[PDB]
Amino acid sequence: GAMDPEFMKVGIIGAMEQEVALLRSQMSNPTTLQLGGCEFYQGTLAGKEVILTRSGIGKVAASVATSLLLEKFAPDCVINTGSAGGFAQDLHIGDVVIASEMRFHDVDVTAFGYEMGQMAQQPAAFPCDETLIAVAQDCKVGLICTGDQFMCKPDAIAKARADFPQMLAVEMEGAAIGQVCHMFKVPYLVVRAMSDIAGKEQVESFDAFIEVAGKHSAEVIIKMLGKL
Amino acid sequence: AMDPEFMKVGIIGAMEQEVALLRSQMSNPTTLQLGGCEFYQGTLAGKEVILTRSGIGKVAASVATSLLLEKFAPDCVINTGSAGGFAQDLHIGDVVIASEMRFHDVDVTAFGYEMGQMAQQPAAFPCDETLIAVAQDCKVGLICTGDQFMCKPDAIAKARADFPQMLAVEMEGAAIGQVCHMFKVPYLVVRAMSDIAGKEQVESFDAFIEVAGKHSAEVIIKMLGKL
Ligand SMILES: Nc1ncnc2[nH]cnc12
Ligand SMILES: Nc1ncnc2[nH]cnc12
Repeated sequence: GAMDPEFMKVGIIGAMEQEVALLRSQMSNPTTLQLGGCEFYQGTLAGKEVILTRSGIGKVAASVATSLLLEKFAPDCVINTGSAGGFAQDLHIGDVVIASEMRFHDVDVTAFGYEMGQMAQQPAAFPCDETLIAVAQDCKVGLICTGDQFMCKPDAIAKARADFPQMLAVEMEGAAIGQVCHMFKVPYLVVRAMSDIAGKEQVESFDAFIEVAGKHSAEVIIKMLGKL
Repeated sequence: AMDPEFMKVGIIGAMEQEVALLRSQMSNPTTLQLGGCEFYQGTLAGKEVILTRSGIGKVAASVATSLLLEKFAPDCVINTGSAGGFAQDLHIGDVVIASEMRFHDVDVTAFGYEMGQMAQQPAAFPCDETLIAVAQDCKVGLICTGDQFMCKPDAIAKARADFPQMLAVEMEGAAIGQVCHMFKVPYLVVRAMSDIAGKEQVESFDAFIEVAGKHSAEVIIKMLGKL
């Protein structure tokens, strides 16, 4: 809207090909840069200058990709798109969650008095940018947690639910992207779509619906770009 | 020559206590602040080095290592610092040279990967065999990495059962190894023990982090004379 800040160069990150393929196919003559085991596609998409990033899976790869995206291309914000596992009551496959904030669910330095999920020298949560959140809303909103585990065992899900009763979904990169953006002081947002639901044949669900999750998340991003 | 030479050496430590001696023996270092990390360039014990203060944990170490590699392109990366000891005959102040790094907290085994193996990565990140030999001339084996301070009994027991040959744990080594794998750069992790599994690890850590970080860094300084 008129009173909102502007974002002239948009960085977009997805972990897997299934999460970036559609977005890439809608870019105009994209340049490709291979670096650090990641890929960066530079060009125009839905009327915006963007750098689309295929990061690889997990906290470390996401961190590499985001570091290089920021240091080499300096976008004005970062949007993470992709798939996630649903925890909240009324989530179904393909449903979209917009993160108001990211936390790590597997970080534990509580022995030194940090909150569960809080990394030393870091805030306990990484809030997504107030403008980006509202733009996504205009196109559920809440906490998504990140960890380097694919969560499908009853004990793991129960513990995560106990540590984070308000967690709506789980995935493997969003809070790493948020921490890197915090360290560079760059606005970010995470949008994810459910490829599987906690407790419900999650391996087979993920294999079957990763592509529809990646698609629904990417469609949201395309509409967001239309409004930035 | 035909010698296995590393001309520009990256060195990375998580905390001020792990890098302070190294920096203090550098000849008029230049300082750069980027991505929440610090990079000091200069000469040290005769060698061209970039010393990096990364911060704690996998994400911070990954940022630090990826910036170090892309902006400075060292010929090898050596990680130094403190760790928690699991091996039977390990004690406060003992040094461990990593043969390879693994993650103890990564679990995508539902998709067929080994325990500790992240999807799209190798199960383990072997340290460069030349760097290992140099370090030895100045225990050798597996160190595991996770984003947790391992002191609760059930967590120590799970890690021991998952990785029976794990000698020690810390919070950055395998991330550094993964980034170096992603960039194809040789690396090595060297740690000194600030605490031992099962033995008042919080108080031990606070009391021994300074001297353990110094001990590890002193190995590194020895190494740089022979590289
Ligand atoms: N169940 C799950 N756990 C972790 N990351 C996921 N991404 C999609 N589904 C997931
Ligand atoms: N017990 C421990 N767990 C994790 N990282 C450590 N670094 C030093 N001691 C440690």
